[PDB]
Amino acid sequence: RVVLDENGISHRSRYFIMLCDNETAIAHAKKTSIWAVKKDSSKRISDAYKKASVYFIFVAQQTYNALGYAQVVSDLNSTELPFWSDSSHAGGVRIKWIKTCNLFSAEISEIVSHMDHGSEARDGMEMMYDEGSRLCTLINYAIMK
Repeated sequence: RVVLDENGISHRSRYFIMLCDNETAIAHAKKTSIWAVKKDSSKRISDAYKKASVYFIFVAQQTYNALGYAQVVSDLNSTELPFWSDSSHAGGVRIKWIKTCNLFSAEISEIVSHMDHGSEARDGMEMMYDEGSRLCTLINYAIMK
């Protein structure tokens, strides 16, 4: 159906988690459709942009609240960083919001708790295709209730 690589990652659709820890960054992302990418995870995300459709799934760090998801629609850019970015960031990306929300789902939370091969998710991790598609479905289902 969807053909995966040896990592359980899709060739076409690739999903990274963004663990957000202040309301001011996420609110600004939601108005201006920009996000900043950590140097830590920047090489892998930038290479994913060049080969596949890339998606960021936004979750609150303290609570694991679903904040939404978006498609990344521009490559890494050091000049176009949002105001909240410190030196932990490589550059900005333009995004295209698909869903925005602010809510807690236990199913969503469970996936985020186990995302790092059974451990809690690390900011800017790539996840498996199955986790990505499941999280996007759960957000949609949660919003429509």
